Amino acid sequence: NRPNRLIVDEAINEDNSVVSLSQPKMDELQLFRGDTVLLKGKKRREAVCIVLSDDTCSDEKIRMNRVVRNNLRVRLGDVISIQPCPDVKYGKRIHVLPIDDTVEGITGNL
Amino acid sequence: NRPNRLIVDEAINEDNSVVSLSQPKMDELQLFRGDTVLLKGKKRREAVCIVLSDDTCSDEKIRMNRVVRNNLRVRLGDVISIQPCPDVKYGKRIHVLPIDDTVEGITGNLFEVYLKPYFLEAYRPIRKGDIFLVRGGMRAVEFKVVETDPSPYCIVAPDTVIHCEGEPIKREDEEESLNEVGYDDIGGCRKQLAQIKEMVELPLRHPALFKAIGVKPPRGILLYGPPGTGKTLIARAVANETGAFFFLINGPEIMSKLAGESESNLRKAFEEAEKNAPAIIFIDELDAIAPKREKTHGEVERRIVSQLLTLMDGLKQRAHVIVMAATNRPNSIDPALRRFGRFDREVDIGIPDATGRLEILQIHTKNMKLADDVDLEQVANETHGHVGADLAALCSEAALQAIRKKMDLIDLEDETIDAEVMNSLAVTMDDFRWALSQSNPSALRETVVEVPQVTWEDIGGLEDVKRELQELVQYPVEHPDKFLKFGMTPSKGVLFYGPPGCGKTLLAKAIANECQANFISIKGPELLTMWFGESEANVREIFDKARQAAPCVLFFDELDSIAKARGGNIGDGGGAADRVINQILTEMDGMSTKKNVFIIGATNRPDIIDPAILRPGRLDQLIYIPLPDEKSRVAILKANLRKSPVAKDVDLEFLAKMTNGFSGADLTEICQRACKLAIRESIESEIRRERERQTNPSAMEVEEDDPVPEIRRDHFEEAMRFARRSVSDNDIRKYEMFAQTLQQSRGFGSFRF
Amino acid sequence: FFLINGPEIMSKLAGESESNLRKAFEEAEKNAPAIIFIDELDAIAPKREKTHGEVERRIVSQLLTLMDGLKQRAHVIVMAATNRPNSIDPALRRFGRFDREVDIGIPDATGRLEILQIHTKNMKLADDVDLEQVA
Repeated sequence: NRPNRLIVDEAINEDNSVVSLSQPKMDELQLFRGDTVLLKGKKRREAVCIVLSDDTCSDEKIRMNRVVRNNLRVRLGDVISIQPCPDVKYGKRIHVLPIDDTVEGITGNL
Repeated sequence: NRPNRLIVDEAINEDNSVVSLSQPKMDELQLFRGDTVLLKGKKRREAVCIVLSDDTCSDEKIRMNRVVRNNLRVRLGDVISIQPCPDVKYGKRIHVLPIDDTVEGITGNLFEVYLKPYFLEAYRPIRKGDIFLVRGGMRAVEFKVVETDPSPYCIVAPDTVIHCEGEPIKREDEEESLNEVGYDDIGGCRKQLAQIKEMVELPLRHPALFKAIGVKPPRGILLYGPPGTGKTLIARAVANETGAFFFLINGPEIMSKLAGESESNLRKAFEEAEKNAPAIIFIDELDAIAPKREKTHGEVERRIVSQLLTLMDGLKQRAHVIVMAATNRPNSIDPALRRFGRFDREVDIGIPDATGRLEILQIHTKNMKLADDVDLEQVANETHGHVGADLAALCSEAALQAIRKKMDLIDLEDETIDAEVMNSLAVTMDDFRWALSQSNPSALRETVVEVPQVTWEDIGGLEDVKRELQELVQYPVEHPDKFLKFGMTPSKGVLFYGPPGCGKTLLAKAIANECQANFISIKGPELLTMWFGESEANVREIFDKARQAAPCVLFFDELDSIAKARGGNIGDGGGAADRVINQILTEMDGMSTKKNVFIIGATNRPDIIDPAILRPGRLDQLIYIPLPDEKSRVAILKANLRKSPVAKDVDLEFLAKMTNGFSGADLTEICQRACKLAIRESIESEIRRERERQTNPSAMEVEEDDPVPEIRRDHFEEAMRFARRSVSDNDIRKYEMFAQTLQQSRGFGSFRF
Repeated sequence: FFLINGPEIMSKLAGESESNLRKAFEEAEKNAPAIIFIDELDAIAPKREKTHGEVERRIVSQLLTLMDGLKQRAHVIVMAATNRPNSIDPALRRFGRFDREVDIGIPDATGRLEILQIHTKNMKLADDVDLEQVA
C-alpha cells in the first residue's frame, strides 16, 4: 500500500451504532445481505456484523464505528487493503460458551 | 565385486519401479500369482515386483531407472533375485501405522482409504522413493516414514485393520535421512570412512577376515582432525553410514567437581550404549580432556585416566562398538599421546583432501543454495585461504547474509511468492563475497598479501627478484615433474640484505602477493627473555605453521642482529645468544618436514650476519638486496601515486629529476607527506567547512579537483625540505662493496671442457 | 495453535526437565507451534552460570542442541535476558544468533517519554506534569 500513514477521524454519521456499509464493499466485492465488510484484527481476530445496507440510496463515506473500532482494535488511519491472508480457518459446528463472569455475582440463577 | 563393469543404460520399462531382468533372470524368478514375487534387494528390500524380463528379446542392461536408484537404495549392477520376503514378518498383532501424508491429500480418513488396499493386497509399491501407483482416490496412501510399521506384507487380513499409532508421523524420517551425513561430505576423508567401515564390515561379513586373520577391529584411534575441524560432521557421517548410537562426549562436559562423578557417569554411559546397540562413542575434546596425570598433579585427572584405561580399554567392552576419540587437534600431544592405549591401534584410513574446502563449499551451494551467480572461481579462491567445516559455515553465513540483503531489498511480497527472488536466488559472487567478508573474520583477509593487489606494484622494479621468486614457486607448482626429472629440491629462503626498510617489508608483501598462503613475520625483539626458552617456542611455532599452511615467508627482523655469527660474547647474554643461534640453526636444519616454507631474514648489516647461516642450505639463497635506484625510485613513486591520486600539475619527470636517486623509503615518505598535504588542502576539508552551508553549502559552487590536483612542485619541495632522505651513503656503500667483493672472490671461471 | 506442551508435571524434573525441553525442541521442528516464552528460563536453565558441577553445563549443552536441533518454525527462545548475562544459554552460541546481534535501542529520552506517556494514559500524573523534565 501507500508508504505514508494517516489517522482516521470519527465517523461521518452522528450515530455510533449506525455503521453504514460502504458502497465499495458491495461493488468491488459481492457483499450479500447476510454479510458485511469483514474487519481484520490482531492475533487472528475477525468480526462481521449482519446489517442491511442500501448502496443505491446513499454512499456515506463515514469512518468506523466506536464499538466496531473497539471490538476490532483497528488502528487509527490504517491502510485498509485486501492482501493474501493464509491464517484463516473454518468450521461446521461450535459450542457458544457463555461468559463465566456474568454467571457469578448475579442473584439467583444467572 | 565382478570385474566386468555393469552398463548403466536406460531401463527397458519407462516406469522406475518396473525394470527388465537380465538373461540369467528371465526364467530364474518363478512367476506365482498367489505368492507375491519379493525380489531380494538392498536394505532388507522385499518388493513385490513383476518378473517382466526383456531377456527373451535381447540382453537387457542391468541398470536402474532415474528414480529406481533412489528408491531401492541399491547400486547399479547389484544382483537382485526372487527370494523370501524378509521385510514381511507375520506376527500376532502386525498392523501398519498411518502417516499424515497417508491421511493428507486422500479422500476421507486414512484408515478408510487404506482398508481398500489393506484388505487383501495393497496393489501399490510400499517403498521409499519408488513409483507407488495407487488406483483410485487420486492420492498416495502410504507412510511418509522410513518404512511400514509392522511389515511390508504382514499377517493382516481384511478383518485386521491397520491399527495406526497415536499420531500420524510424516516427513520426519525422510528429513533425518536426508540430514544423515553422507560419507562423501568430506573430500579425501571419505577414504578414511571407507577404511574404518570396511574394517568393521569385512571382519563381520568375513569372520575369516577377523578371527582366522587373527586381527580384531580396533577399539579406537585419535581423530586426525585439527581444532574446530567439524569433527561433529565426522561423527554424523559415521552414524549415517554405520548405523550406531552416536555418543558425543565433550571433554569439558567430563569435568566435574565430585571426584569420580564424571568418571562414573562416563562409565554408565558407556555401559548403557553397549547394552543399547553396536553404538559409536564420540569422545569430544578428548585431547584436552586429560593431562595423562603426568604433567598435572590432579588426582581427579589421575582418576579420569584410570577410568579411561578401564572403560576405553575394556575386555571386549566394544560389542561391535566404536570408541571414536575426537581429538582436539590431529597433532596435539595430548594425554593419549602419553598413554597410547586408547589408540592402541590406529586404522590405516585415507585422510582428507585439499580442494575439499572447495568441494565442501560446492556441496553446500548444491545442498539447497540457488546462488547461481556465485562464481565457482571465487569459491576456489576463497577455499585456497579457508578451513574445513568452518569455511562451510562461513559460506552458509555468506549465503544467508546475501539472501537477507536481497530479501530485505524486496518487500514482504505477501500477496504472491516472487519466484525469481525466491527460486534461483542467485547470490552474486560479489554479493556472496561481500556477505562473507562481513561475516567471516577479517583478520586473515588482509594478512595474506596475496589478497593485496600489489604484484611488486608498491615497489616498481626487482624484476629479476620477482622472476626468481615466481620460478621458485612455480617449480613445484607448474612443473614439479620437471623438478623430479632433474631431481632438485627447492631452496629454503632468501637473505635480502640491502638498505634497511627500503621495501624489504614491501618485498615480503610482494612475495606473498605472488604466493597464495600467508607468511611469517618475525622480529629479533621476540627472541629475548629472562629465562632462555623463547627460541624453542618460536621455532616450534614456525615449524607447526609451516607444517600447517603452505610456505610462510619467515620474515625475520633483526635476523643478522640476533645471530651475529655467534662470536662468543661475555656474560649470560653471550651464552644465551650462542644457544639461540644453535637453536635457530637446528630449526633451519635437521630432519625437517621438507614442507612448503620460505625464509626472509632482515639484515641491514651483511657483516653482522651469521657465518653458519651463510653456508648454502643454512640460508640457501643468500641474495643480498640492493639499494633503490633513481629510475626505480621514479617507477615506485609513479606506481604509488597511481594507486590513489591523479595529478597533472605535479610532473612525474620533474619529481624524478628532483629525487636524484633519493631513498625508496624516503620516496614513500615524501609520497605520504604530499598525500596528507593534499588531503588537508582538500576543498571538502577546506572550502565546504569554510562556507559550512551558511549562504552556500560549500565555499565554492563546484567541487575542486582530486586532492593531488594541484599539489604542485611547491608542496612536494616543502615536504622534501622537511624530509630527511639522509641514508648513510658511505656506510651502505661500504656494506654493499664488501658483499660484492666477497661474491667476486667467491666466483670462478667457466671451466668448460 | 496445536502442540500445547508436554506433560512436565513432576515438580522436580531432574533429567525430565532436559527430556521435555528436547521434546519441545524436536516437536516444533516439524510443527507450527507458537514461540511460547520459557517461564523461569534462567532458573530452569542455569546455562553454565549457576554451578561448576553438571546442571549448568548440561543446561548450556541442551540450549546448544535445541538451537542446533530446531527448525525455523517456532523458535521458542528467550531474548535479551534469556539466561544470566554473565553466562547466557548456548542458544546464541549454537545456530540462530551465532552470526547476528540484536539491534537494541539505548536508554534515551525517547523511552522515558514513552513510559511517561503510558503512565499519563494509565493515571493522571499532574495537571502540568513536565514530562520533558522527567525524560
